[PDB]
Amino acid sequence: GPKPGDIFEVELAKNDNSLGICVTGGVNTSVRHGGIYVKAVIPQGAAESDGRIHKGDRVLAVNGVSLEGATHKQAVCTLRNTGQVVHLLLEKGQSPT
Ligand SMILES: *CC(=O)Nc1ccc(/N=N/c2ccc(NC(=O)C*)c(S(=O)(=O)O)c2)cc1S(=O)(=O)O
Repeated sequence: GPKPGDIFEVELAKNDNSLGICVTGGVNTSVRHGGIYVKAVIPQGAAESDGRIHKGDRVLAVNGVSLEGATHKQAVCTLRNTGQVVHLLLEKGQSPT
């Protein structure tokens, strides 16, 4: 799989055009790599069931848009204003940085 600090792309179906995942960080605030960290993944959802996502990993860009520096609210707004499948780069947030 992707190594710690390795950038990987994943495609996830937003599932019934609505997702409702959660995040934290963004504005380079307290969280280690300043990124959006996946604060919570709902179970039974696309993110969980597809397994391209887990808590602790961080989102880099959403649909191309460099999301780093974007706020935690803007993070999810950006995940909303996607198409059917969400293309978004993650970086492993396992890395104790
Ligand atoms: C999921 C969780 O634990 N916390 C959470 C979830 C969602 C939000 N804010 N969502 C949101 C969605 C859309 C927009 N604007 C658009 O036009 C796309 C906004 S904004 O306008 O406020 O940027 C926000 C917040 C939170 S929080 O953890 O309570 O911040």
